Amino acid sequence: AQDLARAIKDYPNRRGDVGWLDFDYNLPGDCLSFLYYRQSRENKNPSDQRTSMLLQALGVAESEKAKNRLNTELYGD
Amino acid sequence: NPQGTKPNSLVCANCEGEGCVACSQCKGGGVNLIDHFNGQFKAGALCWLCRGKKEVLCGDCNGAGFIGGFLST
Amino acid sequence: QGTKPNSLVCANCEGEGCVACSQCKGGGVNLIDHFNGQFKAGALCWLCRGKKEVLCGDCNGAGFIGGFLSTFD
Amino acid sequence: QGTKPNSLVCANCEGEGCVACSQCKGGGVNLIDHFNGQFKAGALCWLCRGKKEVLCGDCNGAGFIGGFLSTFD
Amino acid sequence: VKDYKLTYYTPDYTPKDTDLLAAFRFSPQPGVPADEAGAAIAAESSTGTWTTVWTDLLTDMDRYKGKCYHIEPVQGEENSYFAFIAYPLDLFEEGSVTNILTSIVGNVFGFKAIRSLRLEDIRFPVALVKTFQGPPHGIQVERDLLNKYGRPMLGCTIKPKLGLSAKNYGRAVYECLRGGLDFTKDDENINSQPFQRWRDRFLFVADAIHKSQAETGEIKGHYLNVTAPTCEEMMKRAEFAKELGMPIIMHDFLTAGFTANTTLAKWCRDNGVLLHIHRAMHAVIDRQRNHGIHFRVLAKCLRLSGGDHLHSGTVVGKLEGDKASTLGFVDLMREDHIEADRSRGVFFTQDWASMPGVLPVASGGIHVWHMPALVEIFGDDSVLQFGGGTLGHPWGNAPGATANRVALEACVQARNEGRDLYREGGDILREAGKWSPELAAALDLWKEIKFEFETM
Amino acid sequence: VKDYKLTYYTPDYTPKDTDLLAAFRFSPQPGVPADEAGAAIAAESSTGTWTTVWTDLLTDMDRYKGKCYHIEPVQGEENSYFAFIAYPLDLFEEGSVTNILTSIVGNVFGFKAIRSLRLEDIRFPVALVKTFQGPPHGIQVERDLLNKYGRPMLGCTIKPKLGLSAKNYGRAVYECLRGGLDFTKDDENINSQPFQRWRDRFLFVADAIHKSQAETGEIKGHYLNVTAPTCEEMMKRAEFAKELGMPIIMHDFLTAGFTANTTLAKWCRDNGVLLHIHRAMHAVIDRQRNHGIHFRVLAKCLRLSGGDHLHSGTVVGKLEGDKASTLGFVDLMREDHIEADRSRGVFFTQDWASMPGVLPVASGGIHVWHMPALVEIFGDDSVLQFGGGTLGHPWGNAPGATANRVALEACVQARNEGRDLYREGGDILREAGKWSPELAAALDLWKEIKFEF
Amino acid sequence: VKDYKLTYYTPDYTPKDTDLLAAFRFSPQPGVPADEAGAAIAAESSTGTWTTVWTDLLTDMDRYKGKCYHIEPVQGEENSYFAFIAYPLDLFEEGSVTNILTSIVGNVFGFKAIRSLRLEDIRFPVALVKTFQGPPHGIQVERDLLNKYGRPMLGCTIKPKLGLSAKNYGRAVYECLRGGLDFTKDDENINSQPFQRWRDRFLFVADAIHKSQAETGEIKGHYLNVTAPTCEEMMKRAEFAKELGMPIIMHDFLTAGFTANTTLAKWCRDNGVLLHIHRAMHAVIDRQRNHGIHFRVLAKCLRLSGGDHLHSGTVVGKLEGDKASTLGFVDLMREDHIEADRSRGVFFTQDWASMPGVLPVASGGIHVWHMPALVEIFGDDSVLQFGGGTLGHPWGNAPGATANRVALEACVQARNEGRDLYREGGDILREAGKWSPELAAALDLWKEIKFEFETM
Repeated sequence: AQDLARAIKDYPNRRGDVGWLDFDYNLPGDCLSFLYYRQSRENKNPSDQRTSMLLQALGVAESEKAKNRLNTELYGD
Repeated sequence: NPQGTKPNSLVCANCEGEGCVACSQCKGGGVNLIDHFNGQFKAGALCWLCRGKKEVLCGDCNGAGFIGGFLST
Repeated sequence: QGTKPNSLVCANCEGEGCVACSQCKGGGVNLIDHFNGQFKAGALCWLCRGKKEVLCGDCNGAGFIGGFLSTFD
Repeated sequence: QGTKPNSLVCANCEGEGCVACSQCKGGGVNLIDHFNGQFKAGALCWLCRGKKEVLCGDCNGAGFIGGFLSTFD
Repeated sequence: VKDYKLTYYTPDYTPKDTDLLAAFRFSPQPGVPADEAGAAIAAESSTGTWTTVWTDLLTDMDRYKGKCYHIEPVQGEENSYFAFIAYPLDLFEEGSVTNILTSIVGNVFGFKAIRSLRLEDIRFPVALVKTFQGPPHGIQVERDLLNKYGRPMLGCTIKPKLGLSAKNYGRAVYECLRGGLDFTKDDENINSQPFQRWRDRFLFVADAIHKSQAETGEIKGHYLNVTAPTCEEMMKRAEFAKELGMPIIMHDFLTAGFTANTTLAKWCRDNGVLLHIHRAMHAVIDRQRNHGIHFRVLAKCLRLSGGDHLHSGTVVGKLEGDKASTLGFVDLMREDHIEADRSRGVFFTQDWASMPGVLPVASGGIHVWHMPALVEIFGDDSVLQFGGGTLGHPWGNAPGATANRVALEACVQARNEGRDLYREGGDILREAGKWSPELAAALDLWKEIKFEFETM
Repeated sequence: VKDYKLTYYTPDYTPKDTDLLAAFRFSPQPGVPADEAGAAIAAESSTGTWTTVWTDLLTDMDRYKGKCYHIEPVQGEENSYFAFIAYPLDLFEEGSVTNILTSIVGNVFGFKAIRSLRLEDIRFPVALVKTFQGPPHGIQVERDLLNKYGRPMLGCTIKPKLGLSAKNYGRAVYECLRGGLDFTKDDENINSQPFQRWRDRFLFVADAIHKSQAETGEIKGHYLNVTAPTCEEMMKRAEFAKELGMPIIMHDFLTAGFTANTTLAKWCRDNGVLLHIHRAMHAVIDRQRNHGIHFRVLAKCLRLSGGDHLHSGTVVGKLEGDKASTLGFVDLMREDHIEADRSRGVFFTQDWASMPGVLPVASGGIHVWHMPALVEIFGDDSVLQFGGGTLGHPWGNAPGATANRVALEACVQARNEGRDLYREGGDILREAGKWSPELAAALDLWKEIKFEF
Repeated sequence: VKDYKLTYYTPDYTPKDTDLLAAFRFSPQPGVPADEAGAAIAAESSTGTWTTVWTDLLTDMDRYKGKCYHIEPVQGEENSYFAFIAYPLDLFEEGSVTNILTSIVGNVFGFKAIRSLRLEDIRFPVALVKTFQGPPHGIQVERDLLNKYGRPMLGCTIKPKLGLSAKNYGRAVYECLRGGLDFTKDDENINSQPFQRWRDRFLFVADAIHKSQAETGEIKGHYLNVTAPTCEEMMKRAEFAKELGMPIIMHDFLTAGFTANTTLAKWCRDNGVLLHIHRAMHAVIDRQRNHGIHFRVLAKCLRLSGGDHLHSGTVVGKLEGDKASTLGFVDLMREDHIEADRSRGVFFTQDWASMPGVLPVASGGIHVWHMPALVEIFGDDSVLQFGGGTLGHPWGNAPGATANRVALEACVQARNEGRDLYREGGDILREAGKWSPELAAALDLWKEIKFEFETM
């Protein structure tokens, strides 16, 4: 709950980023998914440490643009 | 040494591992069926034993969920 | 080693611990002049210097076979 | 010193740190008998005693030009 | 030595009153007699020879030698014997338990011709008892310091909870002590660990003790655990605990050793605190019935080294094959003269020379329906620890303490008037649980036990 | 939430690099399964509950509990299994090994639903290895302190210790050390008995050391037993042994405890003394296979708390498996990184983070005919203690010393040439004994040629 | 070394979890590549050679060697790069910050071929974190000792006065503490100087603390400055301050050093006082953006060495280019696991192994109209120092404290119910400043700020 609230409050001040407007604001799962996705992107190709965080992000998102974007990322260009 | 279902390391049968169990004297509203002279819970809304929480610890395992060596705590 | 039915007792010395010197055979004098010449025949036995006994090698004088203390090996 | 585009790498040894001995030219034997006579021709090189290398003077063996640690000067 | 009777197995020998006797139960390898094995156990615990090739030059012989004076077979078991052997008094240092241990059980337990070896008892002469200090205070002084007469004392460990903040720890201790208990015990795994360092725990526990004792009117305590990595750290914890004004501390005498326990007992004797000993890591030594060191030996060594309370384990759930042994070594550490009786495990007659006694602590998953039994079995001089039977009351910490207090006083007051506690335990508790809701709730949560047909 | 799950047997859980792993071999009562017994061992040695009715007071647990994660069975034996358990790092405090012992092997051994339980190995993370002091000196530092390179060291134990006055004790020590030995050892159960007090013995032993040192030209030593009844007396004995100028002392870490051993190790580091650890009273704990604590666990705990030498017992006459086991943990006392090889008892991969080593000591009445074997099994990083193999020579103590010395250096030289020590051991010993009378007397006395297949 | 890739710049190398990583931002001289400058920074921080002419005789090398495993360019700036290099664990002493500093930044900052060098971050492994002690108490214990839950704490330095007697000092401290503040801080230039020696100051401050705390009912404090010329003088001041019963002391960790700060932190841990660290003389090291040591490195080194409060500076008046960095570093010293994120300046993922946190102190010319912002930027785990916003109230010292207290409680009470603190700061304060003349007067002179369009 603490990390969820912190991610929700951190979301607004990332106005410019990679794929920011594909995660909506009025859903908590998508805020948390954006946190995980941005934390994973701060890495290089898999190394089994980026894929873990992408799979964590996919297990909590609840929109559809979030889902097809994270699928574009984790599985196939 | 209660064992739930088939023999195991005595997961206590009285609760089947729940540790907590439903309290005996509250039905639905955590109400007290019992009426007693003290009257604190006699009137109705609050169950005397669990004070409305609707569960207690299991008496056989004391909430541990298993017996064997650790009947204790 | 050991005598068998009573395993502990040494079989080479039968518990004596000391044994007759195997070089001079208990005589206390050298049978032959040594090649080095330090020890000469009919003077003193080279190994025991006349005492006519040594410690038994198997038990190192303990009379014990397999004791944790003494000849544990 | 240094090679220029890559300034740090030593220019005299090209990073080797050690270099062929300049006295015996890597032969390990003295070219000439010394005036003192302690060192003689065809025996051992006076400077390196046969090892056929020394440390490069410019970098004192570091392969570094201008390093604060080693050859700071 | 040879067919000559080994000079170590001397059955015609009767021991002096200044000899340390020891009784081993051994089982030998196939093809080895019993007498030879007895004499070999006698020779391993001392000079490791049967002959005189080393140990005789002028007179150095027959003075530092452990004769073996009795061997008999165990009834029931086959290929299993008792060997009684007897050591002189000049082999042992004056005032050291480490030396006695490392001289008896030093390297005999690794003898190859023996299949298994157990040390069942031991007898210290009075001449050796009087060189040790003993418990700091004892039973009578320990009862007079706290001013608790008649009844046994109550305590409540806080074991299930883990990771507690120091302040919530102090809070739970306060709620227990205020409700009507006497002591309270730290979990024995709790030392200074990153979630709860020691000085904060000591501070908040001391504050709780002062508050509850001031607003109740009697003397309360809390066993603070001073087990440490070094002699310096341990003495530092103990000094700080005395500064705050604490009556009692705690220690672990098997993982920390006997040197540290002796040091701490001398400090406690100088500075006037009581010492509670916690037997941890003991089943590693005395669980299997065919190898190790039975626990009554360690109880004696602790009465010698130092300690006022000792964990001895309950007997409510055992048969008379082990209830007997536990009652035996509970008498071995309270009285002053114990006569030899093999049914209760006591092998030798031991006289303690007016050294004080220790106090047995009965613990581990007990609740109110056991209080009738424990009261008579262990007697007035016992401490009763309630792990879960207190903290789990349906509505709090203080009510659970009140319930246990009421039950205890009911049982003891009833025993004073001649009523039986085997026939009339349940009805005593039920008659008491009528003018108090706490005891009623407690009786309803747990379940009656019905010891046996009508007694025991 | 129901316990059919057991929430403690997590077979897919992989353990972190900051978890302390433990491997038990247990055998359960008739009628109890294996995985339940593994979960029960994990719960007994932690918060003793499977449920969450206490710990979940305010959403805070599942980080102070161990969890079983592998319950393979044992080959050959039936009704006995292995159980691996992983404990978090924030359960133990730093620098304290009593806390580790109390937290793992506390009450678990008293569990009722198992017949027998033994603790076979343990793995300390580097995060936890780095907070202990370790050996005071190590191996390199002590070879440099004593100035002895390229061969084992030689020691003798004094067997007619009882009823021997302090001065005759000193004279025997002088005779042995003068012949060519390096160390003499004080018997384990000689502290302060009325026939021979300790100050009166430290005096004469120091005198003998000083005399022989100069004449031999070698740095000599005698392990002086400082095991005392209290912390105070122990410290007094150690301070006096330092004032005299002694280079090494002795202790018993299983009767005196771990608190006293850690205190002594810190003192010895601060004051430049070496420490030799004697392992009395060990078979009480680790002889029988069914129950106890295997000795390699105690060797690891010792390397952590402190100690420079450690008794380990000969390996010449063990059969196999039981022999390859011993060699196993010798490598857990000298090597810094040890890979998992279950054939040699090592269960987990252990990395020691550049903490010094410990020196094995082989003891047990060995004689000269054993010199080849030992010299090639333990290598050159060890001490060899001789009992009757030195004091029983027909000529005296100094001849026995020179005999053992000659045999050892002969074996070492041939090994340098590459002659196989085991194959040519009888031959190597025979040729050396030709120009030396002492070695010839010894060869004959100890008739045990000890055939080598 | 040569065209051979230098044996120090190994881009295919991935570091182990027991390596200390460091990230430098460097700018090289004209005519020097980037890879060679990276490898040279790697060779200067360790053995100062590229070759093996010294450091290879038998084995002793290629271990104590700082490989450089990454180099990249900085975005925006030209001729400016980031170099990530990685040191082994065997180079560093166990428990010493001095050694880590003098091994990393020892003599690399004087390299000639580099035009400028900055140390931006650092990553300690867990194996090294666990050999230091850390803060004496932390956040939770420090909150439990004082019994202040929910809100952030208030304090008021007495800065502009200098040359006051000791008694008037005690008087002002009393007026401030009685009115409703919690702490009060000494000016950091105040040591024993001829107009005001230290023992007199300590005496009168202690008397004021006792009076106000007795007649108010909660726990008050005052950061006494124990910075001294020597280890002896400093320990003497600290012992006397403990004797009077003071909860908290103060120190300067950059002019006094790290040896004195470690010593004082161990004393505070033994004796149970809290330590407040004051960062003075820091802009000498970390102001210019192209040379020095960024401050987050020193914040980490202080969390390791010891300290409970730390000055971090406000963010009310910065842009998101530096507000981000300050928030990033603030999280680096409160939490327990921080993920790599370059927008907030965190370069590496740092895990703190359940070591406690420190507490950020926000100070320097702030007044009531800032209270809405601070309360929701720092959260409620922080301390707020009011230099002039308290002592300058139109009619005294105690009314100013009352005004600040009222404003703080209004803002926090409002925050919990869900009301925004960016849209509704001003009207919250105005609605609160209606039943209290003090807050009305304070709102009068101090002006509203109007952060931005409507938020941030």
